[PDB]
Amino acid sequence: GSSHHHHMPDNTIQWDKDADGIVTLTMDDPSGSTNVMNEAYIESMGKAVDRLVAEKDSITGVVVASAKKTFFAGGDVKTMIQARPEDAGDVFNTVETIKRQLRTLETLGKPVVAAINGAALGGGLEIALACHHRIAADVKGSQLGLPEVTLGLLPGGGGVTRTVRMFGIQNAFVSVLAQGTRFKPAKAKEIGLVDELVATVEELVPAAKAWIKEELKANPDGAGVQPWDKKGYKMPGGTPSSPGLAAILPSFPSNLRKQLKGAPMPAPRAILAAAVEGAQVDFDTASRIESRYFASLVTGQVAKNMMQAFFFDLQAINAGGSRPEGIGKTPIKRIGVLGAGMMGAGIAYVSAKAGYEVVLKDVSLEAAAKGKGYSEKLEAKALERGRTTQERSDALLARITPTADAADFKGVDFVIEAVFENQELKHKVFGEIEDIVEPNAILGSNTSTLPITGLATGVKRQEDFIGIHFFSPVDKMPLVEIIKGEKTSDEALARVFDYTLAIGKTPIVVNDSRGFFTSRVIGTFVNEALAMLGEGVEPASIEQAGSQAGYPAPPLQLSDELNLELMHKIAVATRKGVEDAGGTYQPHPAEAVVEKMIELGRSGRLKGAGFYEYADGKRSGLWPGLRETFKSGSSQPPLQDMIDRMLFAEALETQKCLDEGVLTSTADANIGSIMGIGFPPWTGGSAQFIVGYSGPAGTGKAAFVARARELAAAYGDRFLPPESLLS
Amino acid sequence: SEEAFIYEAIRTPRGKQKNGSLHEVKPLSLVVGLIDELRKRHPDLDENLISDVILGCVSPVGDQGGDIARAAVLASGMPVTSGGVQLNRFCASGLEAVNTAAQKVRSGWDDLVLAGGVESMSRVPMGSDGGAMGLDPATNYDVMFVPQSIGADLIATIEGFSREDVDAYALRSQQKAAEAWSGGYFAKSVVPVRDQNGLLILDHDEHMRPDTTKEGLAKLKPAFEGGFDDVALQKYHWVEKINHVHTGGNSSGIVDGAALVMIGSAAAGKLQGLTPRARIVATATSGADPVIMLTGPTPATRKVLDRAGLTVDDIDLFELNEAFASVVLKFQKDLNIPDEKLNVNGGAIAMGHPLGATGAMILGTMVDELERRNARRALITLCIGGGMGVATIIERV
Amino acid sequence: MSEEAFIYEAIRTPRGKQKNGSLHEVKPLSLVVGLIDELRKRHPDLDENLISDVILGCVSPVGDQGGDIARAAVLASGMPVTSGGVQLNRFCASGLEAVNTAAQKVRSGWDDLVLAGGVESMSRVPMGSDGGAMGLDPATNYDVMFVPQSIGADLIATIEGFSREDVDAYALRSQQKAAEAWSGGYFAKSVVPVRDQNGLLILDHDEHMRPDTTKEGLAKLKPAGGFDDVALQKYHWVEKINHVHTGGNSSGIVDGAALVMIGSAAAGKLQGLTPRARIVATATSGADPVIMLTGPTPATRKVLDRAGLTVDDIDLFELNEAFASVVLKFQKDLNIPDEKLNVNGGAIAMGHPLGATGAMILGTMVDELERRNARRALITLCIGGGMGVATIIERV
Ligand SMILES: O=S(=O)(O)c1ccc(Cl)cc1
Ligand SMILES: O=S(=O)(O)c1ccc(Cl)cc1
Ligand SMILES: O=S(=O)(O)c1ccc(Cl)cc1
Repeated sequence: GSSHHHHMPDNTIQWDKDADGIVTLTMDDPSGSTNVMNEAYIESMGKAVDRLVAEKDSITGVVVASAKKTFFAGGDVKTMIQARPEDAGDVFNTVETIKRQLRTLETLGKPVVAAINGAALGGGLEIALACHHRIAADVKGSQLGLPEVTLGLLPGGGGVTRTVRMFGIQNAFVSVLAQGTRFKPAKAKEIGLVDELVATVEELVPAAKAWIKEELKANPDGAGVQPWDKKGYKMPGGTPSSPGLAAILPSFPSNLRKQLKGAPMPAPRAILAAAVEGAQVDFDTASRIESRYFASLVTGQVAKNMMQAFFFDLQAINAGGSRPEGIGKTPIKRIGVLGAGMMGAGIAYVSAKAGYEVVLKDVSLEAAAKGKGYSEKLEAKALERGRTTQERSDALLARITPTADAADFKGVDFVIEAVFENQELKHKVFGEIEDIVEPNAILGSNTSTLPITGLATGVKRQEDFIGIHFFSPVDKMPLVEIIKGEKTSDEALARVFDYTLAIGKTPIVVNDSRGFFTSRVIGTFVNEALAMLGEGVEPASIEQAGSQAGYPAPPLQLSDELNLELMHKIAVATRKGVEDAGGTYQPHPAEAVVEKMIELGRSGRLKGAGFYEYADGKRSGLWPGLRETFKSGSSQPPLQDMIDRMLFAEALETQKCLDEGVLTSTADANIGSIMGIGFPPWTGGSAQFIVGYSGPAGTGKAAFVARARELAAAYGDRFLPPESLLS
Repeated sequence: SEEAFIYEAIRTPRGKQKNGSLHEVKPLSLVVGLIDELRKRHPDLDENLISDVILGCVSPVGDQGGDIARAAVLASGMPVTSGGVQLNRFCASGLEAVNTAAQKVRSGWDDLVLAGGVESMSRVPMGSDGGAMGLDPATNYDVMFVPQSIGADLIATIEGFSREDVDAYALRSQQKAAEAWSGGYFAKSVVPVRDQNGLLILDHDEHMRPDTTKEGLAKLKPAFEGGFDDVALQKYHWVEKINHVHTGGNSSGIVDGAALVMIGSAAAGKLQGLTPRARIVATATSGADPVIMLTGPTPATRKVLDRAGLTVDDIDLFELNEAFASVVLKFQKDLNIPDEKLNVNGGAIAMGHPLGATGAMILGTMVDELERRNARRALITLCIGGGMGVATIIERV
Repeated sequence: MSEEAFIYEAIRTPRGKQKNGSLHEVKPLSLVVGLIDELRKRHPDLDENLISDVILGCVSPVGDQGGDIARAAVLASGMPVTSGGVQLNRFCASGLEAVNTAAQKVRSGWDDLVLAGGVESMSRVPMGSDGGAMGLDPATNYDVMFVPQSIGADLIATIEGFSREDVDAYALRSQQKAAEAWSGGYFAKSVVPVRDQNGLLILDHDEHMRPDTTKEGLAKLKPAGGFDDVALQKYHWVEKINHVHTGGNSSGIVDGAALVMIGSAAAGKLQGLTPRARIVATATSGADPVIMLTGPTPATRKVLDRAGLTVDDIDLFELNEAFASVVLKFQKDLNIPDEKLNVNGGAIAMGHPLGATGAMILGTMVDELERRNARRALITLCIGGGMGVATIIERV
């Protein structure tokens, strides 16, 4: 029946009633290191809540604490990813039972305090929000937020309903819910999520009980009563019927559609709807509405795509899934960066920010200084906005040493080369520093296409030569593509793997093939757009198809960044990479468009003119002559065809990389495509997109193949699916 | 079977929004004044024969709630059997009230019907009633809601209507409305509004700026400049940027006003000694995409022509509501309307667009202009919010 | 008058109660969209482009029910953008007026196929939310002698001489005949259960019903300043108004919606639709605004006069149970046999969702005529302000 239980598991909550009658519910799940919202917790909190109601006459207050390093964070992701549309009833009743426990604990008629010792994320913060007072220990690593939206879910444990009641529709959505922002305890108290702070975890429970004692003394009637359970409650910013909010309320779905650029992410749409519809009714009816939207998301395919990529795949990467087994940790004392371009300067920045000592070499002291100015202007932006101190920024810049003498690479044990994309140049740059650095030094290269095996012949210690591929802007791109040459040792992989985590980035390990995985797959994306441009499709529809597919940058705009002259060089390198290898090349339709733009002196933003027009550096509108050059408008295919063509090309090329052994795991394929070339997160990755494809044909891998054949009939045989995707 | 005839078609002057003359006047009082005028025109009219009173009202709240038509029946002392019903089809509520009144006459289940509309936008601004497609994110996100003003800028962007092109039409409406007033065209149909003492409150359309120059229209700023721009282009992906051409000088005016039309069968009119002034030939409803919104008239006007076996060359006068300048120019471009057959006495850009009453105002305006010109046919149509459209053809008798 | 208007489908949602109702969490737009999705489910191959208008009655068109709720229904349900959509408000008879206006549109020959019905989520948009002229203009309220619908019903019971037992006796009768109608499965295929976006059930029955109602329990209820004095100033020959009406013998405040598909013989044959009834005649009339509820008596006579029929020719009568005294007066004035009047219960037991009640009790008779295999039925409603609407249907 209607109860605090759902429908054998261990106990999660320790019970303790003191002399004064304050009950301490200490969460300590014995089946893991972190308190997690699972079947065991629900049954445990159910027993505890039943006991709080039974012994109400001898209970004056409640304190919710945790025995772990963290307060409470996460859920049974192994379970929610398996929820089917027919399971929507069970999913609804589960979150309804969870909120029925918190609502009883909330309307207990006595104060309940949350002693937040560590990370209170999502379901954990949803527990604390059910309390009447929240105290947090201001310790390192502690975070608070509702990041359910980043997994395709929504805060279905009262998170949406309560944050709206506390902050209003606009603030709760924009600041907390829509992006699942994690807050440090200082910022948490600042915006109102936490009420007061303490310096250490030991002071929490004594301060929690002291607040309960003082509250029952000063505020007797208002004790154990939330603001929305009092008469005369006024929601901040007003309700949807309030004339002030009702004027700007229609812009919330349109502003949200503008930020998502039309991408099919159903989570923020559901959060906004559940937030508004929840503010139109009472608290209980609002939470039940919140449950129905939560059951809508969990049964959806996108939630499975994101739970696969941003939970299981990302943890398999951080656990060392691609790091060789057995190899141990090796320190890094001095990083030597050859080259001070936007790549070399960013590499020096992200390394010095991690605390590493950097030597930034370039062919001139003037250029190496300009490279360090990148880190100075980056800290200036970080000091104007006030995200760092004046003293920590001085120590960061002091760790970077610009130079032009190859003798200053003495004592370097980690070399990262970022010179021009040329093999004989890289052979010389490495040849004159390999004897100056340490004998165990890592000789890393930042090349985008040129195979590592060829570049490694320029050094004698080839087992320490390895590809360390970054992405610009280096201070913001989170992926590092580590390429394994056929001479690179497994120890060299692990050292670069550990270095990548040390600078706060996510690594993937890739075997040495031309184009690697990121540059090769993003090329198929750009080439599909240029092919559509040559076919006569409107340029605005192409950029719309990219933004609506979920890409961060539209394809033609990115084609000006990547420089069209470089694209011509890659096409020539791929042609003679198989022409001089005994066969003939299949020229992509985009190659003709690349060369027509090159002929017209429009090679991209670097030239100052490309598919767009550039004035004062800033991009400003598509080139007006573009429509007449390629007869734009003569071909008007469906927008979903343009969207699917770009997504399928990358998905199929990703499948090729797995079939060729370029990638060793789909987790590297998904996270690599998402963090490396900006594949849409709702897809869950270019490999997850295959198994999670949902269209008019249906859902599954077989639906993907049928759709790939449909595209292959009308657009070209490059969309024909590989043998590995068939029965 | 039966035929529907228009015996009377009057309206109030259109008082402007800022410091307007009709702001102190309740919208109910505006409709009552038109009922009291219809009594003056026919004091021996048997009001028992009036079987329904249909009023359009787009924002039916506040002073305009509680079936404002029924309140007009009771406050004006009309027989309690005379019905009274409010409807809302956005910008066409005034004309949909007339069309519904005619369709009730043709069905043989209604004898003599009053129809029109009322909208005191200075007292009840549009959006006051709320709405799902605006204040509900689930359906707003799905229907791609975009205000009418941006769809108008998109029409001008697609069709290639410059800022000079729309302002050139705004001046045309201002000039032809001043000529119609100076020429005395509106004298018998615009019933001045008076207070409970008989003192004059308003006798002319205030929103008119007859001393308008093309140089002054260019000084105005594009007033309609959220993410609605990006929401619109997500549907119309082949358009790169929206050229915001519409200002307060080439868009419909925000005013107060009311209109009334008497419609009945030939037997009902002959029973009361009424002279029919026009006959409702046909009606039709049809629309287009809700994002661009204001392209609904073109299929509705084509449909009302195919239903009556007529073409553009059979129509002597076209009257499209001047909600936005680009809407009329787009309408003139599609059906190839002659320039001297289109909104001949000015329109909403000069005199105003009182949502609920505009449909019945321009309807009566064509009745008075067919008789003044001794012409035969006229077509009335309006664009609607949400992507709808209505059209009506009348014939002079 | 040429084209005959036929009823092809007529469905409705269950009526959820006001206090802790199951439909309180459902936006009224979703109630209509649910019925549109049901009509598609019953006719998957129907060319929705033939649908030219969607007419919805709504007495409180504000909040969730503003901005042309009918137009939102068309756009939210993905119906063709040419299908229009218009909201109308004639107080209680808005649901039936939307049907009559649809039928009259088909008769005029300028419309082929029209959806017509109503929606009213009184638990979310209560009566009076839209304001009103006869409340915000004391000059108008003073002149029209405004009296709420309840006091007029008490006045009718005072004049005609209906005792507190007399009205509670009919209340027990409606509760009984409604529970019997549900048990017999009369509503099995016409009440479409409301479901959420996940397919979970929200409501499958009229939850305002009190089937275990007893004579004693009704007599224990209590009846629900100035308005009494105002009414007697018009009806000066009455000394005191007997307040007989309680919550148990009056209509129920509920949430609900209804949809009726009306079209011509060509529209039905072209889409392969079986006509279930035929609109014979409609009429609008009314009476005094202070008594407010004696409107359906001249409306029923004018629709019978227009169809060439009399009281004896009608097999079933369906008058909205807005108040028990209104039905007893309507029965006494025309001598309607007690076995022909609201034979499947009414608003006292199942509820009165203002804008939708007209289309609900219309579809109730369309189903009951086929069950009994009878021919003619008459549907009428009293209206606030002193109006009336009636309709005659014949089984096909
Ligand atoms: O009790 S179960 O339904 O198995 C369940 C427990 C925890 C989560 Cl997070 C989801 C489902
Ligand atoms: O029906 S199950 O798949 O066990 C399930 C129930 C509840 C949740 Cl929150 C997730 C999954
Ligand atoms: O609070 S989050 O960390 O976003 C989270 C919520 C639910 C699950 Cl199942 C996993 C993680």
